[PDB]
Amino acid sequence: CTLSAEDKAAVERSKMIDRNLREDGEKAAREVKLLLLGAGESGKSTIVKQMKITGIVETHFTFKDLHFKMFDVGGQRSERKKWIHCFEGVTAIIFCVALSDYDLVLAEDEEMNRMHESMKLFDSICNNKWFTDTSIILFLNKKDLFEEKIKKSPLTICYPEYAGSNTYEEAAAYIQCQFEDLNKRKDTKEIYTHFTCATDTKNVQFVFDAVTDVIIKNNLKDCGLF
Amino acid sequence: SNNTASIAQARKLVEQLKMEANIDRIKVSKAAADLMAYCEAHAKEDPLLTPVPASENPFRE
Amino acid sequence: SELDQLRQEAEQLKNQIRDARKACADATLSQITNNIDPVGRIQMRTRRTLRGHLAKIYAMHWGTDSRLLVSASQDGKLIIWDSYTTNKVHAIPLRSSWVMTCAYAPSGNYVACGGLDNICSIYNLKTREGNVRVSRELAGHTGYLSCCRFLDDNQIVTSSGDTTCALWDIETGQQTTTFTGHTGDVMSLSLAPDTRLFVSGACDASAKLWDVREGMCRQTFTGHESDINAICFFPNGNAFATGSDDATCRLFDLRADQELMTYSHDNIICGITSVSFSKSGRLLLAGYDDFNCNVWDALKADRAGVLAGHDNRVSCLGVTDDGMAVATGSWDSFLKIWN
Amino acid sequence: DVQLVESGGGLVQPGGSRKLSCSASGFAFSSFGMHWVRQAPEKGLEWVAYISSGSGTIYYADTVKGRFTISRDDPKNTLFLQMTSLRSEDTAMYYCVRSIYYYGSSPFDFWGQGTTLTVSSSDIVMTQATSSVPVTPGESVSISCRSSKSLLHSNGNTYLYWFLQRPGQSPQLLIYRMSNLASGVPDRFSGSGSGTAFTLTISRLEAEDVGVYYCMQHLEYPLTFGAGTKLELK
Amino acid sequence: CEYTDWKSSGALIPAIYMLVFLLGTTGNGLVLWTVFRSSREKRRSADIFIASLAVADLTFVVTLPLWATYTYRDYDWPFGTFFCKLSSYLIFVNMYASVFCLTGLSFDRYLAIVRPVANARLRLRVSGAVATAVLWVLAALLAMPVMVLRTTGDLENTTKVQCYMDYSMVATVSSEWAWEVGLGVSSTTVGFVVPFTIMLTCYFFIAQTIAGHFRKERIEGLRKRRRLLSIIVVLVVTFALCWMPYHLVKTLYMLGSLLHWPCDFDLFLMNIFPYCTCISYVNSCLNPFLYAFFDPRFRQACT
Amino acid sequence: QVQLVESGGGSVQSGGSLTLSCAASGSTYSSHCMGWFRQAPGKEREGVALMTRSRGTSYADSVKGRFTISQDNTKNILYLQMNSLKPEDTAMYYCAAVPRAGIEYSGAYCKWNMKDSGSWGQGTQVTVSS
Repeated sequence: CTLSAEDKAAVERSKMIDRNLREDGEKAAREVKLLLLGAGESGKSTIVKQMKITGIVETHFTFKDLHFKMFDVGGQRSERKKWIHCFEGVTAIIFCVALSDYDLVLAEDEEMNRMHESMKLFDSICNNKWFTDTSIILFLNKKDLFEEKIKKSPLTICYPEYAGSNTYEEAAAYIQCQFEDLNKRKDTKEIYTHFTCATDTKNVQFVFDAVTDVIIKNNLKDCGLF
Repeated sequence: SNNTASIAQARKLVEQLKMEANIDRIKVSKAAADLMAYCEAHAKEDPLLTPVPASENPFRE
Repeated sequence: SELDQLRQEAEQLKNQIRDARKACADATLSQITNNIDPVGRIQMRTRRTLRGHLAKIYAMHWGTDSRLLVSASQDGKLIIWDSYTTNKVHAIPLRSSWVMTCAYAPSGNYVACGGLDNICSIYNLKTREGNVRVSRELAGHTGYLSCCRFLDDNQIVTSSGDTTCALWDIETGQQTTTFTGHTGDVMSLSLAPDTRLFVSGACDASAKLWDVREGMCRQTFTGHESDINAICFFPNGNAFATGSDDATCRLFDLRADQELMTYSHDNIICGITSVSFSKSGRLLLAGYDDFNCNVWDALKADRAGVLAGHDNRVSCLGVTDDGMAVATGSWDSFLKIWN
Repeated sequence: DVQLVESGGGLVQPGGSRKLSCSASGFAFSSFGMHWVRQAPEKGLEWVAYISSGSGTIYYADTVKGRFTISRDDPKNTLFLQMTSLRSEDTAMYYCVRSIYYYGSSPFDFWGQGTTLTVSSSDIVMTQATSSVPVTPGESVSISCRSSKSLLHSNGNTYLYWFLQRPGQSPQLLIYRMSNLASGVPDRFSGSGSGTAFTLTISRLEAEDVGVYYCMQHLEYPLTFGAGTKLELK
Repeated sequence: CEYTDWKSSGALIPAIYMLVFLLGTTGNGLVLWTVFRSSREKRRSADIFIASLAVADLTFVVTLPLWATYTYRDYDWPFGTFFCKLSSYLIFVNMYASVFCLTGLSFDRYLAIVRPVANARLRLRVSGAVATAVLWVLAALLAMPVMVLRTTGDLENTTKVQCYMDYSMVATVSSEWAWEVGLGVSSTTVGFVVPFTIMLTCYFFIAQTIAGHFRKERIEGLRKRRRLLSIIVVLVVTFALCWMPYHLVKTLYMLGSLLHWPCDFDLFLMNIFPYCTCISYVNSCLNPFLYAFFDPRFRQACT
Repeated sequence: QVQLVESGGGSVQSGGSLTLSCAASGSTYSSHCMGWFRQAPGKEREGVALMTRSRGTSYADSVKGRFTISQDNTKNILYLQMNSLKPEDTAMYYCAAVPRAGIEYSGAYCKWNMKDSGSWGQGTQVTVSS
């Protein structure tokens, strides 16, 4: 054309940059983006450690030929609404709520219990306008201590409404139901709930199953099958 | 302690407010006149307010 | 108690500030400009569309030459474009992909980049190695880096999620000044043309005018109802405009330390993400969440233009040094040039 | 830091084939378009071949269009110039020049030590009418280069390049596209020109300022180097 | 076999023609208008595919009232000669476009469902409008001889002109039926035999993947598996129950032209053929309900 | 293309009966229907009976209700059982076959507008006495 020689060379550099951008975007396009959220030092460190074995912490792992990228924003300690829109395209949010928090009432000191602290945090995350279509992988980490905690103290001490009996199975079921029922968007997103522990090594398998299910459902919706 | 931290915060807030008070404020009419004068003076050199031809345009051309 | 006495003193000082500003207010900007002619229909047509980003553009800063331009997106890449030819000059991979601010040095030798990694990264564009390498990683902020602007090739001013706007020395990687005094996340930052003062807008619905040399905040500006996400100085360093989540962008002045005008529309109910002034300060361009940008008559508060060419919120917007072309960045992975 | 160590050459019979190899160094060989510039034992510079970044465009000279092949391998950072047919007029010492291309680039920056290939027995014209002028250190002097075709382009940038070849040293870029001084060159060198006829002025002369200066064009790819202008010391 | 045709072919055929025109126009118009509404919102990878199917359906049914009137006037075409050519070409173009768009959407679904890693890296182009454009151009080239050969001539001197297609323009009278058989075989093959195979293999792979992922162990999982398999099999069944009549009867007629089937069977074929065409339009009439309206996201976009 | 030969021509008095049969090769009701056309000596070739989609009993108005045609695809024969010979019925009967139009939307009609350029027989001069 009418371009200069150095001009054509620069445009060639532009095509090379475009090719590298497309290759790197395709590489990032097949990588599952996950968000770590928790009530604060509940089980996030333990779960990320068992799954592997001052800003965002990014943990990368591969399980059954699928690359993961979990972002931990525990150390942000700032206005969440200003950066929560960044993780709009996240495949799923891994929410870690401690079962041991039921008898713990030291959330933000005062007299408010950490179980309800995690409740309102979960409600805010699940009902976010940017998170209306993103599934949540709920994770209850203190299953190895919740048995003794519930055999030594009743669920009512945290739950004024009828908590049923005091056995571990129904206590965990009630906690799971009352953490699942804050979903105002039951039509679109699904709360994947799992009772984990320090000894639990199937957290990575459960995360793989949840993210694969979300991928299948997203593909079904895009294709119109849903 | 936390009470001492609150005392220090109140002291610094009071000092900051005093310093903010002790500056020479001007009149809003004068500030608006200055803004109008700048806009009229540099209006010609604004390619957006005053559209430029194709020759001057480095994007349209 | 003594705390109550100091609170009473603070309230008295706040009342003194308010009544001093009221005494200064004698004639509104609209009242003084009612006799001036209108701008008319400022129809800006998209002259260039920069494609190549594969994620949401979060920041964009024109170079001093008014031809080169850096953009930051959600994928960890900073692309430097030639706006005159739609050419990509450099593509810099990022250690952290979560960035909401990027800066171009007035000399063109360095490019800045920061975000949720809490680290301001300076990349050396002009190197004998032929590639762009990270010159220095400035760390020390306890919040997400929301803005960063170059004073010189060795000094940078950065605002973060914590209520601090640190001033850095690039060579030593040290905070020359912390610039504390805010009570919310600082979201915007505009260096004055003189480059000794700057205004930082935070989530506390207040913009504070700082002093780079003495490390102090001379003036605090209030009036906004909500978070301030965008700040921009007037072409002459005597006024600035703040974009907020209350769908209003207000023009604050430094001399009379009072809001001069409010640029709001009844139909507009979306927040303002980016605000920038055209050359001569007559036109104020505000990027909105309604997927389009509005050009405002800064002297008359009139919606004299709408740049509607984006499929998502206009995350960033800037005007060239010569004032020729404005640029818009959006979450649709496209950056557009208007003229 | 940056090095371009050439290999190959020497005494080879006329008609044979030799593969000149350039061992690149830490300057991101993948992002640079690399050239070959030859120098006869007592003559000027002449562009030979060129390969772009990624081996996209592969341009040669008229005299070596169907006989020379320039090829690159980004791994191992090595550039090749395979010469199939060898006349006795290819007894030049070849230079491997790196060149990057964007808006504010500085093409033809590093030139390489070079190697000598000894063999036994339209295109723009740069004249450089001044071939040898007496010059004393400390005196302001200027050089003149003239183009057959105007080097100004609609992009608004003249494409004249100035190189100073010190005695026994590879050419060093003084100014790329005129009035744009290179990196590591003193400010005493200034450009300026009038589209068709151009000048290069030196404010002060030193011990390292004596040499044979060349003017090059990049407007069209033939890349003609003018006959060098020699500065006789004292 | 001195039998011409069933009497109702001149009474009910125009009625069902008009009725299916009404239903197809209404459904296709509403789905296309809602697709135009939600194109910039849903940003579906196959929104262009359903939009092309809807516009093909509009252009398929618009000229159908011409045949309604033609059959109302027994077997006379009074609309015109060039109008006969235009209607026949439009209907054949829309025929090919509908089939090819259905199989293209099947291919899109397979690429985005079976393998969301590399099959998507090949789907990036079929998701763009270029795939629809090339499919439409290809369909137009296939239907070109319908335009080239369509005419209008009166037969048996009944002063009641029919919308037949001339052949002597390019083809010999002697091998004329051979040329017609070749054209019909090529049409049937390139329009159904291959594209239906792509559609069925794509949906079979999709069903395999869905069955492999979803299991009976989950109460919601089993119901969703049943619903997805049900819609997939309903889609393939509507295709293979709407397109067997027309193409199967035409291929049977072509075979009979070389197999000497009893004359009564031939008369029965030529009499049922308008019903076969009616079923052909009915396919496209219920296609939007089976493709777009079946989507809850499309439904909420409508509402 | 289609080869077809008439059979008949016997001399019959006025009011007689005879079956005129033309056997075709490569002419099926599906593809190539057949027709009957005459030649009185020094006359013009008029139709007798034509097998078309409309009517289907296209017997000539002169011979309506007296001649009887019969097309059989199984035995590729075209019977014409005429009735009541008249001296005017002396004719060289050309049996002719033309292809059938398309089914798509034409209606599977017999192109009798192309009969002249179609496939006529050799013609059989049926002799009639009085």
